[PDB]
Amino acid sequence: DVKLVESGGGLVKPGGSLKLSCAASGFTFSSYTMSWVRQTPEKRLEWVATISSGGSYTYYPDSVKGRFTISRDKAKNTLYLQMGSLKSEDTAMYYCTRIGYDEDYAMDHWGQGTSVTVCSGSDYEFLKSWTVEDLQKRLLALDPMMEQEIEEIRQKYQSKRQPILDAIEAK
Amino acid sequence: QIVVTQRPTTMAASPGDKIIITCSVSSIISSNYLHWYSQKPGFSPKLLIYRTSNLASGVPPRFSGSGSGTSYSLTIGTMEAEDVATYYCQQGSDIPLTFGDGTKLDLKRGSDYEFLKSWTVEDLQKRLLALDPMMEQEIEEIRQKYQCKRQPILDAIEAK
Repeated sequence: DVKLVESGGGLVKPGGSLKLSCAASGFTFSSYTMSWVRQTPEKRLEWVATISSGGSYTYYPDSVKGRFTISRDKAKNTLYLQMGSLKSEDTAMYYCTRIGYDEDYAMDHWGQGTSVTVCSGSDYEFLKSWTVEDLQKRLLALDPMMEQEIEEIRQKYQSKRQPILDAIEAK
Repeated sequence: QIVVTQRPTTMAASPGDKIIITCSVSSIISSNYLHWYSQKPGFSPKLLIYRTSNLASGVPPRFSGSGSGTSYSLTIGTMEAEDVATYYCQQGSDIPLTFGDGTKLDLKRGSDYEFLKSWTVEDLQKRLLALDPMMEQEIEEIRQKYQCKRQPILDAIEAK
């Protein structure tokens, strides 16, 4: 029944802004308190905003106050997070969650997450002086680096699969 | 801020072993405000236990929870290979809402043919398929990393 689908994630510069959305279905949206919770690159879970069922109450942690805004559209069964004054600490997977009971604040359903990456532009300060020829050369050199990192991951997982496959074949 | 501390940070166990994960809270809370979540690698977190001891829907009976005051625990009576995951405790007593850092449960000698050959074919299959969402998560992280690396170079080309 319960479905939560986040969107609006992507790259954003430090100081920029982004708006995340969560389309909810399979339950009566306006009867439930909703939250956003993020997972950092180090895999820590960090609560970032909560909004009460009717929208009257909103709560935030100190590190996010004055920068993020949580809201909901009752007519469209949608939850939003307006993110501003972005910092590197905000790079994370962002999840939309439902709270079952306001008297315990357990989060009984989670979406699939949408990814936000705060991308530093500091290299521009030297790159802006280069010729187009040399910038394209640098850009070209990134593709085989990425392909090599991806192939190494595929090989690592092949190594993990093979003993399981051999165990199955011995049956 | 209520600080939430989990032990161990990481552990490796074998199917059949009892697992206990502890959660320590920096001030006393009611048992109604302590919850547990599991996260399979490559997937989002899912509610496991609420109000200290109540199993969420679909959670099998090998899981249990207890505690009071500042000391709480999660127990898996007999580990199954599908329980490989990270587990998190959370307090819902006051703002800011806070989670423990997580406890990662790994398989002891999980890639050893000698251990694996005694498993059921059903369990070997489940384990095989659990690897693909992990790989895909790692690959997507690399793609995002390189998207960020491209950006300032593209901006510089565009600025001419």
